[PDB]
Amino acid sequence: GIYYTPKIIVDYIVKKTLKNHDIIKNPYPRILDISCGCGNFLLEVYDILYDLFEENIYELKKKYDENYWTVDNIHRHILNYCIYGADIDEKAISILKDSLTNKKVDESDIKINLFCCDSLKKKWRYKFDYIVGNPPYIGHKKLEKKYKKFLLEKYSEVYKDKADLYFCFYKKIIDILKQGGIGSVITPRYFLESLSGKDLREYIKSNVNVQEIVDFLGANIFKNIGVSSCILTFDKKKTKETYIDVFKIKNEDICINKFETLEELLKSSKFEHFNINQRLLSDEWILVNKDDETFYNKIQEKCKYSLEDIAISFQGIITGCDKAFILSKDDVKLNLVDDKFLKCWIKSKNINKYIVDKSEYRLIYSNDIDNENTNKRILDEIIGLYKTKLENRRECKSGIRKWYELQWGREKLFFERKKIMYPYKSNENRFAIDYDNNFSSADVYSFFIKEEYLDKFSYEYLVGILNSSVYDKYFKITAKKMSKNIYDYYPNKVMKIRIFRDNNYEEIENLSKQIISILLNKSIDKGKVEKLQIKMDNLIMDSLGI
DNA sequence: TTCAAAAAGTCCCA
DNA sequence: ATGGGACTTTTTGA
Ligand SMILES: OC[C@H]1O[C@@H](n2cnc3c(N[C@@H]4CCc5ccccc54)ncnc32)[C@H](O)[C@@H]1O
Ligand SMILES: [K+]
Ligand SMILES: [K+]
Repeated sequence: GIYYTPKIIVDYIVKKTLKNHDIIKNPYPRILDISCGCGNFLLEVYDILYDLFEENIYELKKKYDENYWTVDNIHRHILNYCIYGADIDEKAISILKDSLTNKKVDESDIKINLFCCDSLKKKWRYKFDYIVGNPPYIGHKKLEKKYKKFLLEKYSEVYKDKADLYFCFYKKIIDILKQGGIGSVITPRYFLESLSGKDLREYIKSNVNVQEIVDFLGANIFKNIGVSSCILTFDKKKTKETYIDVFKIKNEDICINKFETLEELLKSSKFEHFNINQRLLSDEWILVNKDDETFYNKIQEKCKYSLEDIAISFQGIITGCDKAFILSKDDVKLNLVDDKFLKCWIKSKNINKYIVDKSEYRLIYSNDIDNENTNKRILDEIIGLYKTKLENRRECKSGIRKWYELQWGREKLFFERKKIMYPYKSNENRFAIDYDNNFSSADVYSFFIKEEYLDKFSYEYLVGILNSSVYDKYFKITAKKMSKNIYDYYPNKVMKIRIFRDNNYEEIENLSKQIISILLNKSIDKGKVEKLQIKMDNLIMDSLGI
């Protein structure tokens, strides 16, 4: 339940909020960690504060109560007035209390402002100058359902649907940050692009000035943790310019301890820096350099259609228990299943550019099983081996589905037709024409072209441009970066891809057909495909004027 | 009735 | 062991 932030990042975040604090003008800064754990951030805040007071102790002594400002009194003053922390874990607070106490070697006891509580429910009696830390990340599946009711009712401005718990910590931190205060936190990066984070992005943009965003993309910041990180620094200062510094990593393979400090890494060639006008952020935050922005805007202005305009999108089958319904095509159990019940089944790894690998699995479309007495053998010997787990699906407990039915079987006729399929998570654009009525789970998305757009766009033309290097770069500008070399390819962004028709349509389509013809050969010469792709990329770059 | 989003991913190996 | 790569289920709110 407790996660250790790397020391190099903790030091950076504390320095970010405190390095320019005028301790002479305000010797009572309130610094808060809203989920402080064992005190990774707060113990470093202590050290930074102690040097700050000690370096200026005589100036404080002269300006203020000279009996109060002595070096021997710095420890007590820091704990009474400056350091605040809250965490749900009682043991961690106890350890942090000891660590703060042991900063100096009984006299009258010193009150330490540490609270064991739910920070999202605490009645905070005052605002804070500086707020730092690493909040909990809990998504919609791992969050207890009784708690979501409170979040949906009290944090509705940032928390709906598939939002994350750390959205609410952003809201709490902002709300209790003083005027002129500064906050700096490390959270997942996904809210920067995700559909769920739209409301949170709106809340940040209109309530604070975002000073800086450090985007680590798919780098592994937390050892043995499958998460992708970013650092946000923001303030409530009266400013006029409100430009954001964006530091975006260039190589996801770096080990974070390259230098003694993080700011050395940010200035190095391992990162790129650029500025974004906060006032120009739409509901989407497009955080790219001027070359990429110029590139993105050209494509948007040139393309008159989007995929959503011309296509019908849908998510794949969700059986609710794949082991009950999915069998290898050579499994002897399939002799028990009438072939009218069997569908070809593919995984995301089966989707290549332009074409799908031949399927090795079969789906039992159990929705078409009329009743339990007529296909008893299928139920008793195949599906019923998982009857307990099948019965625990939500729609079976409510009686909407029979225990042997697919949870979300969708419409068969959507799959049993010519269509385009693509993996839900990939390192690159992989859009394939499906000729074989393939079904799939939710790791593969599909679409088909609307009837009224068939005479403007063909499937062969679409996989041509969509698989091109231009469109690979174009999609990744705004795509959701998930983990190292993985982007989400979900309809909420894939269907926003814009497309064009011009004089190059026929040659692009013809090149795509040549590629498809070679790829479907037995003795395929993969080499010529790459040359045809290079030729097609040139046509597309000519078409879009890049 | 029934859509689609969600990585403190998950699991394996050298 | 740890770090790094291949690959991706079904729960869930709306
Ligand atoms: O993971 C980083 C650190 O965050 C701490 N942490 C976790 N959840 C909280 C929290 N409220 C949450 C909101 C949802 C909920 C439900 C039940 C109980 C608590 C809470 N408030 C303060 N600290 C909290 C952990 O202990 C860890 O050291
Ligand atoms: K004085
Ligand atoms: K990562």
